[PDB]
Amino acid sequence: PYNLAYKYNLEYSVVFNLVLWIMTGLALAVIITSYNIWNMDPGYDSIIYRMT
Amino acid sequence: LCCGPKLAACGIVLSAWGVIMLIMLGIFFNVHSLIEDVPFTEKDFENGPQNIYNLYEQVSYNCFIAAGLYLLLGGFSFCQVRLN
Amino acid sequence: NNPEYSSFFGVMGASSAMVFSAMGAAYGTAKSGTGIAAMSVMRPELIMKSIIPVVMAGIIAIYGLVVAVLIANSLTDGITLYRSFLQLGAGLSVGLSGLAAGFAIGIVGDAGVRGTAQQPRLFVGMILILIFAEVLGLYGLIVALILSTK
Amino acid sequence: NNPEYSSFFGVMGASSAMVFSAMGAAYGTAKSGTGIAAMSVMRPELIMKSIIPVVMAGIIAIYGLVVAVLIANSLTDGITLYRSFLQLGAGLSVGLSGLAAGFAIGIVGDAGVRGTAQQPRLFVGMILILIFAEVLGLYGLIVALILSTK
Amino acid sequence: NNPEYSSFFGVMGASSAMVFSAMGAAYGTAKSGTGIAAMSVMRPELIMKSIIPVVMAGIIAIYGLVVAVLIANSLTDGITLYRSFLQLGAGLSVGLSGLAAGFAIGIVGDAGVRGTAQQPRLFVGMILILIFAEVLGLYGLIVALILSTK
Amino acid sequence: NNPEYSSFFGVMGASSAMVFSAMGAAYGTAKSGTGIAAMSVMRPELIMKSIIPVVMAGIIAIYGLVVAVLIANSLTDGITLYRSFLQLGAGLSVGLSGLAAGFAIGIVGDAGVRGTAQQPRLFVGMILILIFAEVLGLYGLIVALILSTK
Amino acid sequence: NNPEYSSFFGVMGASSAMVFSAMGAAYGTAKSGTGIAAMSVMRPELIMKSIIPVVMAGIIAIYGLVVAVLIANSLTDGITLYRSFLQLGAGLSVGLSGLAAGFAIGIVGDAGVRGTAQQPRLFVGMILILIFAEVLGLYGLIVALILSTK
Amino acid sequence: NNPEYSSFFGVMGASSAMVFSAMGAAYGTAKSGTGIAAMSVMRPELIMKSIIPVVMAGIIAIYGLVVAVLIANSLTDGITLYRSFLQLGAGLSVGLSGLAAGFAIGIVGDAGVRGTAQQPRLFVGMILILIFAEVLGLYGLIVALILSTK
Amino acid sequence: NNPEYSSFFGVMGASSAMVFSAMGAAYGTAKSGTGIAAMSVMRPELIMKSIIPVVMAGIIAIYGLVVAVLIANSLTDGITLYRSFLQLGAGLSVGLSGLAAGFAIGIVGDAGVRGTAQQPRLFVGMILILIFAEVLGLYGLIVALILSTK
Amino acid sequence: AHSFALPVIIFTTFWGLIGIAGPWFVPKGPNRGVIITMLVATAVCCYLFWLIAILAQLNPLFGPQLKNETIWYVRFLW
Amino acid sequence: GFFSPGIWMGLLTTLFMLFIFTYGLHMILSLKTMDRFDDR
Amino acid sequence: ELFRSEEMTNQTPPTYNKTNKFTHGFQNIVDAYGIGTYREINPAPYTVITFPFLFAVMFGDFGHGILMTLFAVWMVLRESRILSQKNENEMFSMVFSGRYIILLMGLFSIYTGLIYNDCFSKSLNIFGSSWSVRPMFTIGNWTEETLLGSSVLQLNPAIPGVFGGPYPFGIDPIWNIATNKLTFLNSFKMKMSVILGIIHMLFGVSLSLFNHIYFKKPLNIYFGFIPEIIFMSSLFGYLVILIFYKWTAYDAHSSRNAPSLLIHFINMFLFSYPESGNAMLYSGQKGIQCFLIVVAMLCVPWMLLFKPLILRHQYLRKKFDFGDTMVHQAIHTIEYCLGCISNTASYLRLWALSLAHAQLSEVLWTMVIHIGLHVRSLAGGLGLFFIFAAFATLTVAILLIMEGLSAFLHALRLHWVEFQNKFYTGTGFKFLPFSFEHIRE
Repeated sequence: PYNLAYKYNLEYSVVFNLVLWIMTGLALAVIITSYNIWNMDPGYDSIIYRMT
Repeated sequence: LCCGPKLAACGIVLSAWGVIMLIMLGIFFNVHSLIEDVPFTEKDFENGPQNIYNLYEQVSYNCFIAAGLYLLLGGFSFCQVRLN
Repeated sequence: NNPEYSSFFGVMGASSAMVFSAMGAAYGTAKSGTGIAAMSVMRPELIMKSIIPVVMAGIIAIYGLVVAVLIANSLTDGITLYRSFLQLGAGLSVGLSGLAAGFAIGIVGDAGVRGTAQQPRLFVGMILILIFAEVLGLYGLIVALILSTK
Repeated sequence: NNPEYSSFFGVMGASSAMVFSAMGAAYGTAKSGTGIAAMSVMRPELIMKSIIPVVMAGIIAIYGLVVAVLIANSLTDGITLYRSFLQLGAGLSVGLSGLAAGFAIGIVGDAGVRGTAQQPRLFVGMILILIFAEVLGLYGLIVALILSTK
Repeated sequence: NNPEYSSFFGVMGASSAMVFSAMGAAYGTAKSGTGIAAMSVMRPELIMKSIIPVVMAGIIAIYGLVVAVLIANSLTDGITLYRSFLQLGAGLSVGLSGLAAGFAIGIVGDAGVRGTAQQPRLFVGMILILIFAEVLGLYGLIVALILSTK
Repeated sequence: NNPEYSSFFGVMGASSAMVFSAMGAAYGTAKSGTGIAAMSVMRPELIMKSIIPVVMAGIIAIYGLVVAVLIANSLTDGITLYRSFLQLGAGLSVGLSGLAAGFAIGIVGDAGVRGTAQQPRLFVGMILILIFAEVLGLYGLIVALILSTK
Repeated sequence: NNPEYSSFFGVMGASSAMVFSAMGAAYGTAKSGTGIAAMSVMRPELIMKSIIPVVMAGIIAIYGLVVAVLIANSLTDGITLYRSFLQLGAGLSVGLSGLAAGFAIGIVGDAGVRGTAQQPRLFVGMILILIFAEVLGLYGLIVALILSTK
Repeated sequence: NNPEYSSFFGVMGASSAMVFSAMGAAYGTAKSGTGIAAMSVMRPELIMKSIIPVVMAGIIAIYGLVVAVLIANSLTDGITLYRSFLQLGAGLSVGLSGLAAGFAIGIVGDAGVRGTAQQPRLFVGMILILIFAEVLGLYGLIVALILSTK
Repeated sequence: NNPEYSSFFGVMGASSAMVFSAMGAAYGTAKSGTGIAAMSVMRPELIMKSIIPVVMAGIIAIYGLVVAVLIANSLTDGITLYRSFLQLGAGLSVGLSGLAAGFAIGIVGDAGVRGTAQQPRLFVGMILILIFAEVLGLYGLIVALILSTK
Repeated sequence: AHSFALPVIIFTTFWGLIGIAGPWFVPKGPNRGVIITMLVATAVCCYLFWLIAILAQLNPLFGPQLKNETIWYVRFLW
Repeated sequence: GFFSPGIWMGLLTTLFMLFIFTYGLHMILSLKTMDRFDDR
Repeated sequence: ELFRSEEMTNQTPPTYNKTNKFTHGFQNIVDAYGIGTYREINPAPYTVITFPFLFAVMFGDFGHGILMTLFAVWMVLRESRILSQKNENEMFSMVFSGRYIILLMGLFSIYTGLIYNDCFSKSLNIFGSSWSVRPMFTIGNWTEETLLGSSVLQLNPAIPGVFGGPYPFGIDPIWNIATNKLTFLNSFKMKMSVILGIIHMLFGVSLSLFNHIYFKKPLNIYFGFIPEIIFMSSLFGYLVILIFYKWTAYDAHSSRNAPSLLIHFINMFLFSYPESGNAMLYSGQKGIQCFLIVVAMLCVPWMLLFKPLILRHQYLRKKFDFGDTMVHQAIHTIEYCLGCISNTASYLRLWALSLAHAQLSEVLWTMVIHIGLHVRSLAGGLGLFFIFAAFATLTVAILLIMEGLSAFLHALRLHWVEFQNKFYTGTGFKFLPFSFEHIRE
């Protein structure tokens, strides 16, 4: 219809800026936390030397 | 052939289970000519309910054929265990 | 009158639940299986009991299925956005919580299975530890159920 | 009058409260479990005392569960955004604070349990240290509750 | 009537299902082959039985093949957009879930075959654990089938 | 007349203060607890003196609780934004400063506690040094209190 | 009527197909050559037969060559966009799937050839495993072909 | 007439001045305390003298406190931006400068304390080098203060 | 009607064809030369018949040169964009495919020459393997030739 | 068509007699205590589960969503 | 639009000070204590 | 009269439970968790039914119930030949030793599968399916809907005046062919899991009363049992009542703004009573919800600190580590209250696995055996043979083994964690008399 615009969010830059960096920081926090847990060091001692 | 009685014994169990399931399934298709409701109907479906009954009859026949093969399988596997 | 592509977020929810849950369960299984393979060489008689970490870990994938389906059951075109975010949050909640639980189960399973062969008295302690790790996956489900139905 | 997308913030809060606190408890439990296995093989008589770090870890996850539910039960479509922001902050406050508590609980549990194996007098000091980590988790809960009801 | 680019999401789905599942199967196969090659030195009699982990990987790849075809056959030019997103969700769900399964298959297969070489009684335990991982991949298929048909 | 979404920054402040302070106290606690477990295994008579590092870490956490609450009780819906930036500054100032203090407490605690057992005359020096770390945490609180009411 | 740039996605498909498939074959070739060189010192006999993993790698590259040509032949200026996206999907599907297959061929061939030098009975097992990886590559081709003509 | 957000840059200056200086002093203290703990075991008579590196680290923190407060007391609502960036510059100027000085104090102090125990004639040299480090932090303060009124 | 952003895509094709192919040939040359130098210590009589991996590397560079020239000769001002994307695809296709071949040439050359030194029977095998890598590079040229004239 | 009352009567009597009268007709052997425990526990567990299944289907809020071919098939089947 | 003069200027200054924080924290994290003490 | 250990003749005696060929296996899976306190209430007589029942709920599939039952029967029928032999494979020995446990699991799996009305994802229509009368559907303003139907579903309305009536036994078969099975039956399983879990938990608590009576600990019932059972009842039994209430209180006539039980449950705990937005289940509910939560909170002091206070009173009246006793009792209360919340949710395992099994079965059916059917006669018959064999193989490999194992373990885990921990406390020693048992060895 008449090549009308779809109303591309007034104040878009605000929602956009907020959501982008909020989800990026939170996503990274999860990635880093997951990394640290993924590679948890059990000590590789006590019984591990014998089981290996 | 012997093939090992452990594997012939498995065939007997599969064959017996199959014959039971295939006969019962074929009956269900023949009676409710249904819950499964998957006889591969035509897309060009006309106002002919009798066409659905005929499809199920075909499915039922196929079920008894498969059972026949399991009956033959059970026979062969049975003699293997007895000879082994 | 609803926003366009409002299902986009809800669809990611249903998928994210299954995807992260599979990641968690896969990690738990992989670590538990490694401990079992090393352990059972010395005491094969424990190979049956030692499976528990793996069996319990499977619950995470189940939780993913449960939520992923629960969300999928509520996906339509005319979604008011609000409900879509709720579905996305529920999907992530159970998925990432199941991921955390998967890590917990795997790490303790490896140590538990190896320790049990060294000391069978560890069995009771191993079970208790595994439970708490599983509870974490349960908590994920609880939030997803409350949120996805709000 | 309500800005669409507003619910996104609060919804991420409800999830974050559970997800981050779950990772904390997952670390705490997993790290303690390894230390427990080491102790128990050396001496199983303490197996029912070295479990405490794990119970504490679970309580942290509960802190997050409580907030996640409070936020989820506080979501609406006609959200005023202000409350949505408070919900996001509240969820993160308890989630990330519990996350820090989870690491604190795990590290000291492993060290304390392994030490206790050699020195039974270490038990009391271990508990006191564990108490500080549980308190660290609670502080997050307190702030999150203040914000979510503000 | 719908937005241009509406088909893009569905196309990514069909590709995602196949590619991620192949990645998982390839990983599982590579790790299994490595352990088997070494295992053959101790016990060549197990060369035939030890193939199973590799078959498990293969099935993961099929899961992906099935969904990728279903999406490709279902995707049209005049797509409803809503359905396009579901196809992407289904594609990612099965693909990434199969990918996780793939790692579990590889790690468990390698550790299992190596442990089996030392102790043949572990063979049955290896197979059981592998069954759980293959089922975890199937979990992905189930959700994908629900989404792609909704 | 007041800008929209103005509350966001102040809310992040309240949460940041608590989270970063908990991170600091958590690190300091974990590092001290490790040193305590390693130290007091040989000299349990010091177990009730080596706890202090941990208490000071807890003070870092309180600093954060005091500001996080002070900020939360200062928030409303119609915030002039100016006030929010002030709240964000106060939140970060105490939070990140406490975090730095946490590292100082942790590193000095571990080194001091183990050293103290080797040389009991070190105890007083350890406390004095840890006192500077608590002062570093307080400086952050001082600025945060100045900003939060500005 | 379609965007003048709509042809971009298709040609990226044709390129991606060839580039990723060649990368897979190149990796598999490099890994096999390394293992073969070491094996060849141990014993001449197997040099001839040990080439096979490299041939399989080559087939992966052909898989990609076939799709890249099919896309290039079908790609036009007045493209339907829909078809272009399909070509991008087909390109990525075969390319990335072949890439995954290339790693499987590489790792399995290397381990297989090195093992076979010690146990000639492994040769048959090695081929069977490599067969599954070639089949995984074919799967990528199948989907790409379906998408290319769809 | 005031560009909105004008207050945002200023308050970050106060934050940076305190946070970065605290980080520097915290590191400086941590290194000094570690060196003191290692040294003091063998030569406890040097404990009192060895504290100096820690005090200077503390002074670095004070410079930051001075600027952070000076900026905080200089904030208003109708900030003309020009003033805001001046305050941000002053904050960063003392922050990074104090941060760098804290590192120099920590690293040098650690070596100095250890060296002094081995050779007391180095004590004066330790102090001289460390004074320079503090003078660098002072520099940061001096310019940061000058800029605050320009 | 020609879009002014097209002469860039085109020329980047010609550049990519040369640059990536030179990178591949350079890598293959660097690795082959290193292996040759080490080989020459024991078997100097093989020096001349060990250059082949380097010649092959050069052929990869030519593959790129030829396409880069063909595109460069085809570049004009009034480009219909379609042609530009074909030039970009053709450039990347041959360049990146040659790059992949360069790694295969390099790794196989190094391992092959070092092996040949001890097992002269490896030489035919080294050549067969390296022939496959050159064929992989040619595949890139084939697609580029198809695209550049389409 | 069905009523709810009759199912309840028939299955409550069935499981009731088992859990109520069953223990009256038990051997005097060493397993008497075990047999009675099983009889009652079984009747309670089984009855409860069924009772839930039937009650959950009363006063339904919505019916099923059936496919068009399925709807047709049923029209001419039942 | 995606960005405003306000938002952007904020991000530009934020990154510079974020890099400073990253630098400081980096060296703080890469900070170890002693394995053992020298002597009695 | 509860089963307890046998009397022994001032040191801790061993725990002796007399078992036989049937009950021995059940006692062992109890002992695997721990040996009960001397004269503790033996959970095994209730495990015999409780555990297989919970399994059947998790494994409620008629067709697999048959397979599972037949396996157990085979083992028993060959008992004499398998037992009087060597069985070096511990996996076969293990399932053999549990053959009587499995037998029951099969028998209950059949019972539950029939109520679930799922036999390999197939329903069992007894010609009693009267959910709706399609002829009357068309009367209700549905004329030639099968024209648009070609592209749509159309949901069958409630309360059209011509539909209704419960299915005599189990879930009406009609839902097995619906596209929304996954909501109608999913809700049932969720609510059922809660109902069964909470009721079972209350039983576990009730048992603790008999034990506290046996050991003459008035304090453990005046400050323990009573506030503990009230606490759990007031929170979780209330929920159970409301679930049944809704099913019988509201019809489709009130489907719009029909109360949501989950939201009222949360609002209950929080004393959240909005003026509007949520309809109440019944008049006066607000007063009841508030009362019950207050009571639950008032239950805490009793179990929390009143016991150590009276012990301190009696101690000083007679004149005992008061501090440690207060801490121990506080821990009990904390774990009890938080456990009640977590334990109730734990029983979501029943739903979670039941759902998974049905979904794995459905996909195995749909993506395998469906392919065995074809419009071509001979090709269909021959293919169905080979396809079924694959279907049979996967059916066992995935469901009969693996999921059966998951259901076994999770049902057992519920037994150990939620049930036993309400009454089965403490430890004892295993009774190891001198006897000539090792005849076969």
